Amino acid sequence: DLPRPSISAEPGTVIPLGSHVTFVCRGPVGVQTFRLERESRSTYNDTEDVSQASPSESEARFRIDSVSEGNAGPYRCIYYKPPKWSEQSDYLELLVKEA
Repeated sequence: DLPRPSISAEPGTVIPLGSHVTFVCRGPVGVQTFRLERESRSTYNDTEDVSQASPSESEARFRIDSVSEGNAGPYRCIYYKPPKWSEQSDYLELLVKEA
């Protein structure tokens, strides 16, 4: 019923060691919480700092300032739009490029 959210990586999914990456989670209007799921160590980041790009969309961002090899692995977005949590987004595979 709730649309599956989308995940994007900026500047991309292949990232030099020490560089930043920003994950953008997008979903329907009215999302209360976006959660970035970091599969490799089973951790996550939550944010209520949600805003809209348009009337039918909302989004949130998660930045890793300095990527390390430990940041490689699958990432997904999931959102809370009461009453329920959404399905998980398709995964994005973060890969580290030593150079």
